Amino acid sequence: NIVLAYGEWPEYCPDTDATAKPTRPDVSVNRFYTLDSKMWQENSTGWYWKFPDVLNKTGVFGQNAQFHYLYRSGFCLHVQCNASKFHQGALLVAVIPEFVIAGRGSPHPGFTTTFPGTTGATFYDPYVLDSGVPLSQALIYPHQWINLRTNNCATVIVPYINAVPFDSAINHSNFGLIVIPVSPLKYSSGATTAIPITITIAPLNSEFGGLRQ
Amino acid sequence: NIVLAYGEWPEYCPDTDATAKPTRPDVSVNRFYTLDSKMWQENSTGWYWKFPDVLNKTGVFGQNAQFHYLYRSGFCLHVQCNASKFHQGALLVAVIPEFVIAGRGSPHPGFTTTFPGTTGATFYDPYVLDSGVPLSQALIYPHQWINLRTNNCATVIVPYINAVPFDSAINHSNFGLIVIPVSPLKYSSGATTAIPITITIAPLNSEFGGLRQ
Amino acid sequence: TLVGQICRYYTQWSGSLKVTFMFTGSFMATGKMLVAYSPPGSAQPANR
Amino acid sequence: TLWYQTNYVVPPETPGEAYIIAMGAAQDNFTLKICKDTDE
Amino acid sequence: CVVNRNGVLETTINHFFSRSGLVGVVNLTDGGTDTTGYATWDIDIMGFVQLRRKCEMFTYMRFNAEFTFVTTTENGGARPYMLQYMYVPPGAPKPTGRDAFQWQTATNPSVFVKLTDPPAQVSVPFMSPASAYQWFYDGYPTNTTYGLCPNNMMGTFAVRVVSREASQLKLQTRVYMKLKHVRAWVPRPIRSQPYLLKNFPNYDSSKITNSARDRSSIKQANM
Repeated sequence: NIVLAYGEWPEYCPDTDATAKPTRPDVSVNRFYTLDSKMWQENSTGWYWKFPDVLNKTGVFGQNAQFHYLYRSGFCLHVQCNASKFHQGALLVAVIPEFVIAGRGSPHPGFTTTFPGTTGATFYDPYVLDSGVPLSQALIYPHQWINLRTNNCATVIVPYINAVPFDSAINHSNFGLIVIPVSPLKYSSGATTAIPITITIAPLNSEFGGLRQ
Repeated sequence: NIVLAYGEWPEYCPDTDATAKPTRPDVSVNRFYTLDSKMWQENSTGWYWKFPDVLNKTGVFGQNAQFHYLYRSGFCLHVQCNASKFHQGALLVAVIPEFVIAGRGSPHPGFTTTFPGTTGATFYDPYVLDSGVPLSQALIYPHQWINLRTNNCATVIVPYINAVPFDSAINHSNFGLIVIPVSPLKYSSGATTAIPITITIAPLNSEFGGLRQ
Repeated sequence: TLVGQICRYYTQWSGSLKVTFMFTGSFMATGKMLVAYSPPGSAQPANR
Repeated sequence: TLWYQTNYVVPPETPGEAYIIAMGAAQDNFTLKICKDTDE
Repeated sequence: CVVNRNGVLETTINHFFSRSGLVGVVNLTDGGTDTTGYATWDIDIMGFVQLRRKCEMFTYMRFNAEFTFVTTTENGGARPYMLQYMYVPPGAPKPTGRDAFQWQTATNPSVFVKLTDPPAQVSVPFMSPASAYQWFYDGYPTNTTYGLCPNNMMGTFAVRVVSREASQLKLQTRVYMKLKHVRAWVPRPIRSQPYLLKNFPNYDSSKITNSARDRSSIKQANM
């Protein structure tokens, strides 16, 4: 049913120094944030979303992660696409920690290419994941297939993976959520051309330390 | 599963006067009476059946309700329509006690308009139930929706509701069974145009008193 | 509706309500909807 | 309000329009006060 | 032909990074005024593409390092001249000349070993402010500023011959690094595209090289 990233069930920080202190916010921030639905077509090529960049400037999490210079949280990711029984295809939904966009053409990528926002950007070369690293071996990461004749939803629960127990939520993005159609979408003439893909994010154990302004 | 009209499980008459006496007929009259199947189309507008008018001059119940001047019975109504998974729509199946057809045009209705027989008549204005009374509030009555993507059958069990415990089955009609398409029927070209609606009536606790001829 | 016609009598009223939607499409169709309620101090939302 | 989260997806040979009908009632803690005649 | 099972001691994460190989070569060319007389070397393991491809299989690594300096002359004949292998820890300034005052700072641990001796071996601990070295950083330190992590600095060495009046040697230092107590946390796929730069994952998208060599048809297993 659910994929559990590295078998952890994320928790709070144990007994760290410089915190006696950090606020543990309630379900006002731990609700279900539903992003936009991306239309997956025949010539579509994939998408990626940076975390926690997709929940900056959005709701209570935007007002906390912009006015705090420490941050630690784990997420619950729920990707679901709504297709009929006459469409076909497959999606690869993986979670890549420290997902670095490379830059192409023998030339560094822009700000909106690596930090796309809520509207996550699209791949240019999904075969090499836009990082010179092949999709053929991209099943090392916590993944789940969305095959349109078997299932529609994929649930991945990601803990906090970092070498430092507290960083800033604006500069550093911990992981990325790729959704790449490995097998393309085919349909007979008359069906719906675009199939939406909706994503729901619920933060689990968010912490914030040190308040501004 | 089943809708129970006002939560009663109809019974026989308790200890009334002028009956010591009335006959309690067996399953020769309490069988399943299946009426005709009405074809529901795109421009269809509803139907109504008066009880016990639909089972007069029909079988054993016709030979008992015409030669007896007292009558008391409760019914079991089973409305079912047979549609595929490519049709869509909704039906409102309600039971209206003392359902009086009004008459239109500023002019009283005929005999076959208010007592239609086995072939129940069709509405002219289903929005006001042909009685100046809106369909928007017609869910007071014991009702059940037939939505073609969820279910097909609707079962309503109606007791005897009257201010007098014995009346005549020819002059007075106790209730009416409306079936009105609230949402119209739509289908792609090539499917079956007309969808049948069949109704099965089983009398529960019929009583008859005083025999003629 | 029934709740709104018996309170064209009865000058004051206060209580909780509920609004039930149901969908009347084909069995093969698939989609989503967002059903949002705003508090009585605010206007309707301009974005999703 | 009532927003589109995902567009209406149909297979071939299936109609593309549908309908939603809305319902509504009051809860158990709904009360009423001073009587008044209706305005039809 | 092989019927038995091999050993599981050789596939472990500490034996995969076990042996010491070449990691950097510098040159002194002492003598005269136009020549410098010293040679520094920033410690990095992403210099050669054989250790770079092995360490970019993982994101977080934590290890010690011990070094060995094999210095010969230009021809090979080693007369006894005394050398100095200093160590500038991260946060300290590098030397600016062969007679500068950074050679006499007591907080830079230097090693005095002649040319005729066996090579000077010394060990360097874990020198990061974090708790693991990061080789993939998805952030900014605040175009060319993306993906730079200053928590990977280890130091320099600044080889110098100890003399007074400008001996005419032309030396060549070879640095051999051994990785000890290696711990690697999260894995990632091995790179298929060839390298373009030293600090960046750029891959020249105008020609995407494939990860499997071609065959005639899909129905013939002979390749």
